[PDB]
Amino acid sequence: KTFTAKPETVKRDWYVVDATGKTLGRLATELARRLRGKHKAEYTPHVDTGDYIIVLNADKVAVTGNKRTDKVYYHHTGHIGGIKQATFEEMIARRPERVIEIAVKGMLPKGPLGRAMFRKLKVYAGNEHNHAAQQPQVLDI
Amino acid sequence: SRVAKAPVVVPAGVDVKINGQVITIKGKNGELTRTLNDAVEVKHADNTLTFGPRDGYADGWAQAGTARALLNSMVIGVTEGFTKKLQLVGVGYRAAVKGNVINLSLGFSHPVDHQLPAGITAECPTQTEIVLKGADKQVIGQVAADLRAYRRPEPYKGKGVRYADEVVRTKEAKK
Amino acid sequence: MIGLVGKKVGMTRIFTEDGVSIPVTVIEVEANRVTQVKDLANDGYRAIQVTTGAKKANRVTKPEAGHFAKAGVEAGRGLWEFRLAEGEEFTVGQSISVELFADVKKVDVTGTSKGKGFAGTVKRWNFRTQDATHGNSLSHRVPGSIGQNQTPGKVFKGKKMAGQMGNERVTVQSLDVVRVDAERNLLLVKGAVPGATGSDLIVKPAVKA
Amino acid sequence: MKVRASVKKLCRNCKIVKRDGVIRVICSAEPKHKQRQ
RNA sequence: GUGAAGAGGGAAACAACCCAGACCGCCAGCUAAGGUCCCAAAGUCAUGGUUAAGUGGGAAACGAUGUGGGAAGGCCCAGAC
RNA sequence: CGAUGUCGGCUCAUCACAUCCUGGGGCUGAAGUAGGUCCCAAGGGUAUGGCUGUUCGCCAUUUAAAGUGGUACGCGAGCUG
RNA sequence: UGCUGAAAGCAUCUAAGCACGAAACUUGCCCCGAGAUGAGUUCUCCCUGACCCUUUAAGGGUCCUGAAGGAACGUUGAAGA
Ligand SMILES: [Mg+2]
Ligand SMILES: [Mg+2]
Ligand SMILES: [Mg+2]
Ligand SMILES: [Mg+2]
Ligand SMILES: [Mg+2]
Ligand SMILES: [Mg+2]
Ligand SMILES: [Mg+2]
Ligand SMILES: [Mg+2]
Ligand SMILES: [Mg+2]
Ligand SMILES: [Mg+2]
Ligand SMILES: [Mg+2]
Ligand SMILES: [Mg+2]
Ligand SMILES: [Mg+2]
Ligand SMILES: [Mg+2]
Ligand SMILES: [Mg+2]
Ligand SMILES: [Mg+2]
Ligand SMILES: [Mg+2]
Ligand SMILES: [Mg+2]
Ligand SMILES: [Mg+2]
Ligand SMILES: [Mg+2]
Ligand SMILES: [Mg+2]
Ligand SMILES: [Mg+2]
Ligand SMILES: [Mg+2]
Ligand SMILES: [Mg+2]
Ligand SMILES: [Mg+2]
Ligand SMILES: [Mg+2]
Ligand SMILES: [Mg+2]
Ligand SMILES: [Mg+2]
Ligand SMILES: [Mg+2]
Ligand SMILES: [Mg+2]
Ligand SMILES: [Mg+2]
Ligand SMILES: [Mg+2]
Ligand SMILES: [Zn+2]
Repeated sequence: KTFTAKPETVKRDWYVVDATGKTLGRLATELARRLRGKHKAEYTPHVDTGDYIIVLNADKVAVTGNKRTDKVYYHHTGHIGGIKQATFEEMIARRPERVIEIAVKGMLPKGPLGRAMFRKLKVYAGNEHNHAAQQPQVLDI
Repeated sequence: SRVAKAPVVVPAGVDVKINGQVITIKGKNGELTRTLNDAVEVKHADNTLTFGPRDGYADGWAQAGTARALLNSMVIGVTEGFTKKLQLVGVGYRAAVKGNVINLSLGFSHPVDHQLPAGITAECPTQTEIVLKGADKQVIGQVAADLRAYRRPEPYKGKGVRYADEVVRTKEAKK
Repeated sequence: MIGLVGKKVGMTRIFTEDGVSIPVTVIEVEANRVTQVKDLANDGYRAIQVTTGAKKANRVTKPEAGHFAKAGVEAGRGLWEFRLAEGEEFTVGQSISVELFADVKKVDVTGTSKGKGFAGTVKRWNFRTQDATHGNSLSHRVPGSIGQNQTPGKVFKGKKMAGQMGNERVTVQSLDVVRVDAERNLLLVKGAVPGATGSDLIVKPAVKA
Repeated sequence: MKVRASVKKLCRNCKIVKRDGVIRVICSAEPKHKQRQ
């Protein structure tokens, strides 16, 4: 018989990471791994065994190349002409918290379980949080 | 290459402060400061500055030459100072100064008022000729470019703001 | 800038010695009392809420009565809110008057328009009408077509068709003020303001002018 | 500024330059020779 | 040769393309095509160079002091450029 | 083909740029107004009448301009025949 | 369109750096709008009584209590199928 994970008895820990000086494509992948629980032996496809991850200094994320001017983020409102276009620097200046969220949501599976995994990311834009009551552990990338 | 290898002499009465890669120069005209690219190294021989390309950078000699030229400009501006003259040409055109601003009537309905940075000193010895003095070269070049843009010298009669040392490729209208 | 809340009474005219009959919509702006001041520390923005008029003691609810008693203000007929700028301060017990617009020339009036009910396309979006003759059948006032055949094969979002027309908040800017009567608590504004007589309107200094 | 595909030198006072990844041709004595890719 | 009359894996989806021919069951293992950052299972594998265009991830005649090289040649410390 | 209803016209629009105007610029054999060519730019606007079933087209008179094309040569379970 | 400026001793708007620049873009003008499930913020108001039962718990039942407020009916509206 193969062991499975029960959502009631599973445990989740709190980790805090600073996104200063690291890349989106090499940080969001680790975040998705630790959100899906692929770093634990108790990994199961249908159970969210991941850990609650907090991200600090999302505006300090480092990106190489000319992506700061050529990295567009297309989306559609729903209307016929409701198409919008932005760039990396505009996103950082206006809504910096929505630059890690897009990457992690794209990397995570699509569905209710993926949304539940995404619900655990407490992405902030500074160097301080209000979740000190959870006693988080500092993590390196 | 050759420019970078050519050294920079700092004359008497000039004080140099080098913290990290940042460079600050003080003296007679004023104080200047400028940071350089992380692909160059600057050394002081107690009487002359030298520049060297660092390891791990392909475009090192070009950056060193640019830094040498910038430091030479800074030291000569601090010691003597940069100057530039504008020879306004055209009927009905004049110039005036009020403290640190420039007033012009370049054939416009409204008078043209232009501000100046804190390190620029202007003078109008003649109605059709003005002069400016400063410590930096890029600032005075930008100021002259703005003055030139106000009234571009036309290729038919030369009316407009033009440099006192440049030339105009004037033409003649057909019949 | 700090606006005020008034009650629309009707439209009329005012004559000038030059021989001009300027239209005007008289607005009755009573003593507008302060109920609460919101600061940047607690609420996150600088604003002030205003109460106008009077209400029945047997009709005002207990939470409203307590909120008014916290300030020391009688029970009005409603609550409005206005944002604040730098250099503008107030207290909780103040009662602003119509004299604030003494040096104001152009104002903006915001209010709920008059409800026209479920209106047709022609009345709602100023559409045109097909011919009433030459063979037309049951399509004298219909909007006609809505889209294209199987490309996209649907209806675009934001299409203009029939629906509710009225009972919505509209703002008219740059209306010229004619006169201010502090004794009668009256404001004279040239033009036409949205809403029927007796409605509540918000008069503010012009944002652009 | 004539914009075309093939850019070259016409007179002896022309300097071919590359700015922002675009090839340009500027002559110091003939405005007609100003070319762009 | 395949489909027709052929299931399965791969090319994101895909009758004919590649690997490969389903008697049935097993929560056993080994491979081919194809892949090993995440979706999605596997190297953020080691040494060696190229690219700075997101080239990779749609295309020509043609044009360019874009660079990474190979082999030569002219002129040149009586001084070249 | 055990039916996907067809040209033109009316209402209703939407998208694109190889742009008609407005916006900015380069060259001019651009003295100025007025012009010619080319680059960027779709935010907005982009005519009324006589003839013809006609799109197209001819003419009259305006307009800052009277755009090019796609949407089953858009739109008949919206109308017209 | 430029300023300074090397690779290329010069030159050069660019490779380091700086500045100007369109009705194009984001704001700025108006409206909707926390089911924005990431379901938000603030000022207020309201009931501060006892009993037993197994399945010992986000448990079941009894008496008393029925508040703030809302709902329903009626008069109705320049609100409205
Ligand atoms: Mg009504
Ligand atoms: Mg009609
Ligand atoms: Mg009939
Ligand atoms: Mg009829
Ligand atoms: Mg009939
Ligand atoms: Mg149809
Ligand atoms: Mg440019
Ligand atoms: Mg057959
Ligand atoms: Mg097969
Ligand atoms: Mg076979
Ligand atoms: Mg297959
Ligand atoms: Mg394919
Ligand atoms: Mg498949
Ligand atoms: Mg194996
Ligand atoms: Mg293999
Ligand atoms: Mg999937
Ligand atoms: Mg994996
Ligand atoms: Mg590696
Ligand atoms: Mg058929
Ligand atoms: Mg059928
Ligand atoms: Mg038929
Ligand atoms: Mg174009
Ligand atoms: Mg657009
Ligand atoms: Mg705009
Ligand atoms: Mg007739
Ligand atoms: Mg058709
Ligand atoms: Mg038809
Ligand atoms: Mg149909
Ligand atoms: Mg017939
Ligand atoms: Mg130079
Ligand atoms: Mg230069
Ligand atoms: Mg305008
Ligand atoms: Zn030339």
